[PDB]
Amino acid sequence: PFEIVFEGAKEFAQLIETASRLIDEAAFKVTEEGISMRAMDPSRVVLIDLNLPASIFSKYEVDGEETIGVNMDHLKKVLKRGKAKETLILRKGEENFLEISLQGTATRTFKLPLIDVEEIEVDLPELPFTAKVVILGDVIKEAVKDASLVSDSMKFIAKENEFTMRAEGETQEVEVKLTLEDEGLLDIEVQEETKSAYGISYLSDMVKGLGKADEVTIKFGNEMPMQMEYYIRDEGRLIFLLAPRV
Amino acid sequence: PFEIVFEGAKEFAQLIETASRLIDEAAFKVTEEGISMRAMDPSRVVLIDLNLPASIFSKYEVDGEETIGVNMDHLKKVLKRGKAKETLILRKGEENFLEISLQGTATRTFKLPLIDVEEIEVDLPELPFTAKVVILGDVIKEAVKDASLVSDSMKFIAKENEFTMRAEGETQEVEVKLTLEDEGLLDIEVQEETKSAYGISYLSDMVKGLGKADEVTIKFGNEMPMQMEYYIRDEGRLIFLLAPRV
Amino acid sequence: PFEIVFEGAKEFAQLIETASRLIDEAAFKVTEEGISMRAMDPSRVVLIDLNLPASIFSKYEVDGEETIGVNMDHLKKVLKRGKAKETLILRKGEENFLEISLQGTATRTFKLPLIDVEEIEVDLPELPFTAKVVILGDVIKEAVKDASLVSDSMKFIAKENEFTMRAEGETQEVEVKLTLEDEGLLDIEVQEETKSAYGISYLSDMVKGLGKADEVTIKFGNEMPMQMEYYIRDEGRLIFLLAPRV
Amino acid sequence: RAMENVKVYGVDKLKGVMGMTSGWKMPEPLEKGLLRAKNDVYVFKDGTIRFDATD
Repeated sequence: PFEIVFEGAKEFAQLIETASRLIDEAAFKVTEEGISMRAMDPSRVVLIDLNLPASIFSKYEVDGEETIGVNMDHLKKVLKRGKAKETLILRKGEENFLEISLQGTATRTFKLPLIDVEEIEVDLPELPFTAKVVILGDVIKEAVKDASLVSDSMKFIAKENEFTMRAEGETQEVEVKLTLEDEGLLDIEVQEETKSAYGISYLSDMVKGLGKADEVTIKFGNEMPMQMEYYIRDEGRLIFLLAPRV
Repeated sequence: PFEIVFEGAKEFAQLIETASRLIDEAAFKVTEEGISMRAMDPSRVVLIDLNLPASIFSKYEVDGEETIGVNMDHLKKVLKRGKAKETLILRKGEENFLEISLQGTATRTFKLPLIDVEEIEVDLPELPFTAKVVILGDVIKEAVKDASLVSDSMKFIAKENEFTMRAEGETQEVEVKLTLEDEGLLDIEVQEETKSAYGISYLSDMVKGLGKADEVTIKFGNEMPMQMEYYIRDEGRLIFLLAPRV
Repeated sequence: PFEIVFEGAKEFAQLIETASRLIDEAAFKVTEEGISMRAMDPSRVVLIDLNLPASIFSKYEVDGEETIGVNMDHLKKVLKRGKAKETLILRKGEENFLEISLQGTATRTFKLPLIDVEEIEVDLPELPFTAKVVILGDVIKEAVKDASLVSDSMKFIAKENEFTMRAEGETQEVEVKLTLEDEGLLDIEVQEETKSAYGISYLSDMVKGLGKADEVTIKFGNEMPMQMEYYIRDEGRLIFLLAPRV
Repeated sequence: RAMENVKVYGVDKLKGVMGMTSGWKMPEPLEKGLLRAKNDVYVFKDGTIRFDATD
């Protein structure tokens, strides 16, 4: 029996879309600290970790702690119906429904039957990540879209003070180098030579929904999963975990 | 043997589209008073009533009164080829053709073979309409688009000083309330409790082509057809008549 | 073993698209004077003549003269990945690859395996062209799009101080007249009565990619191919040669 | 290797066969497919190009 009030519903709908393009259902671990999400793709190739501290909400009213079970598709269509500045509200009382209130010029109320979600909890804390880089959003977004031309597996190469991406197909070759000197490369933390490869499809699901004013974190090691991260209103950030190939 | 000159061809093409999305052919009762249209869907579920007083036209030259018979599809593609401010002209002499002249940066002339239309005239004057409400365009447009999510039949409920819309499907529930206090509800004229249901498809055909700066009239009674109306350049307004369900 | 530096990669990609929509492969006769292209459709109905004087390039470094053989499709996808102001670079050394360097916010390197092109050279110099007209781009673009409604063969009629286009199908009729008095008709050079017809499809492939600020040249005679032309950065212009019908 | 052999690159598509139904299931050389596509002529089950007409 809670209520929640979040402003800028279009943003929240965007991020919920982001989580949506990989999994179809998911549960929301609502605690008085904040709203939490954590789930994995069907393929067991990517891990979506959503963290929402209550501070971000214009109002945050939780009485206890409970897990919501919702159809990410239905919620995605619903939240997608919100716009730029209309206010979002999330209410839940006794009954087994979630009430979404979009109030901008007017109030609109939706109800979503909650669905049971068999939870498979796999918490994966910090791991041996050789290199760690921060980079503007549109840099990586452009890059992935480029590797979409020539292949389906994008290879990452992290060298001392230099970050380079690349991909090769049958005859076409794609390369994207950039270093700290370059503008888009905000930071590089080189411990040593790192190299990996990742499913360009999964990356495309990842980086869609990124403007130029989007900073992204990338930790990873030689032939091991990437962990991507980026903040949301500077408090609650999302983190993906992508297993490499080969 | 007339000629007509209307400015803002894109607008007129928009409204002709509006009439287009329900019927495929139709006749234009041109009189020296003005251009008139009146027809009904194939399904006999909706009645489109177009009224065009000659005053709206930058030039209006009718010699007598005659009925045009045109393919709404062909005219729709034609008028759709006009743009924002280019001038529209409608000429007809002896031959069985309609000449459409789009003159903006240049003049362009089209000719449309007129088609005979078997006229089935059903004039339906004022009827017992319990409630009558005015509302901004985008309010209803958003609302219908919302009811498109959960069902195919949108239910309307008019209570004293309060207008509420709703729709329910298998699981989900959609509700849109608003009153005179709310911004988008310009007026309400409550005689008593009114309730109806209507085909969400037909409504979608109706309200498409409505900006926020669009006022709409809605008269209707308990389990009986709605009559919607909205003005066009403040003189000639269009009126739909939608039979309810159940 | 050359290198080339051209600014405004999006423009160049646009024109390369223009050439692309008619032929699938082609060779680039690079000379120290400039980059040249010349090829014909499969149908032997249109001739694309590309002329690029070296002056247009911010840097132009050719050592000798050689012919490049490239997949217009692959190059089209590649160049299409450039944007508004990012800088284009074209490099070629010993190996049988072309290196495309898109450097805006960052540098991105692509490599394209060059392909042998069986060259069928048909140079067609000035020919007896009765009429010759200059006209704004969007005029002809609108016109062709209009003739797309009623027919597949657009007829051109050039009379003294007057240029008129038209097309007729089963029923409908389309006409577009304009003269020197009209704004969009920059020039007319009438030697005598000229009339022709052309494949509206081919014209549509031609004029796509034309803003209002685009001047176009048209030379042609009674029942003979049109030659269209338009400049690119005021130095290197493209010229199409379209065989008439009937 | 086909495009290398016959010197043709501008094929919109090259529609193949879902599965050889011949006994040997020996496949046609791709070059001929490229030339068919380049001219836009279709093939029939033996490798010949036919043209039905009411006689």
